[PDB]
Amino acid sequence: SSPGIWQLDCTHLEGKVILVAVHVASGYIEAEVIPAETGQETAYFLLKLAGRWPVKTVHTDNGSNFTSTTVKAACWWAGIKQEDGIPYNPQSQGVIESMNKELKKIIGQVRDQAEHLKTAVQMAVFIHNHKRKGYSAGERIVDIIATDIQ
Amino acid sequence: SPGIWQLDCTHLEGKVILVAVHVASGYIEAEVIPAETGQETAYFLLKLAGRWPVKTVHTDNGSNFTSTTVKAACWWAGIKQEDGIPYNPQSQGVIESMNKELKKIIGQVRDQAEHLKTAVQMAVFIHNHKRKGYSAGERIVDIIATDIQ
Ligand SMILES: COc1ccc(CNC(=O)c2ccccc2CN(C)Cc2cccc(OC)c2C(=O)O)cc1
Ligand SMILES: COc1ccc(CNC(=O)c2ccccc2CN(C)Cc2cccc(OC)c2C(=O)O)cc1
Ligand SMILES: [Cl-]
Ligand SMILES: [Cl-]
Ligand SMILES: [Cl-]
Repeated sequence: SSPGIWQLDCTHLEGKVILVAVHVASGYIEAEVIPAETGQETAYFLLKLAGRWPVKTVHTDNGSNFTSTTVKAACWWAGIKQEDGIPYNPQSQGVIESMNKELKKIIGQVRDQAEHLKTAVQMAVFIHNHKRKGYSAGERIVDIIATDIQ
Repeated sequence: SPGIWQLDCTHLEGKVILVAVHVASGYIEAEVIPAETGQETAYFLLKLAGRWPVKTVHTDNGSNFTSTTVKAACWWAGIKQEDGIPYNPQSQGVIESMNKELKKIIGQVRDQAEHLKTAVQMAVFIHNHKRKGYSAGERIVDIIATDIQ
């Protein structure tokens, strides 16, 4: 059910990991900076996400997070269906690749406005979610979910 | 009213829990920090405004109202920074009640995690999903969607 479907995505910058959750139907994102991708960090990130949005399904970003018992436990706790992230639709690869490139571009555009990478990443999340393509991703997610509630 | 949020700072286990409440719905976001500083508050508001359409923030105290770093974050994120004087006296009570409820939920989950931050996010989850009938999470989405249309 597409209002509740999210995709995890892991990218790297400045020797750190940027963990991203994408709301598939809207393109809305949440993101955080962590030193390395672990099951515990991924689990915590998903717990945060599901407290904020009605997360029904998460397509994990790799096999390690799919396998992780801690991630499975977080998904159990938060009522999330944990699924693999095999791109059965080949367009998905491209969309995520394109998103990572866009995010890194925005981070470069703001990078001197903050000392810490985490701040620049949150500026990039802000800009991404507010950009009108006409609706923004932030508007699209709210509309999609509200329509589903009604 | 769809865009109005209130900051709230409470304490547990020698740490600070910073909360943003969406006033019209009761929906919350929260984080654990070692101490409330301008920089931590600024970062928290930047995160919030990237996720929801934040028009106005009523700050939790005079130090965050005064903080140039907080003012800068509000400028950056397009937020109107306001004071938190409870002109409506019922506001005090509502926030006091919310902190008590949150601490109660944290106690109910506290042994399910080592770290306080995990327990706080469990409490955020439970609070936002609780039906009182809609949940706070449903209310915020409905309020904002109605405003967009
Ligand atoms: C989000 O609120 C903002 C408030 C003001 C600005 C304007 N930019 C600068 O003044 C600046 C520019 C370059 C280097 C350092 C600075 C000053 N620092 C303190 C900004 C900063 C604040 C809060 C948390 C932070 O990281 C946790 C950081 C950081 O540096 O990453 C940006 C963001
Ligand atoms: C949200 O994902 C969950 C995964 C599993 C559970 C079930 N509870 C336990 O297994 C447990 C219970 C008590 C003490 C330690 C633990 C094990 N730890 C590792 C849980 C944990 C995971 C991720 C991040 C964490 O903090 C950053 C923590 C933490 O302890 O705070 C809850 C939540
Ligand atoms: Cl990925
Ligand atoms: Cl890694
Ligand atoms: Cl403090």
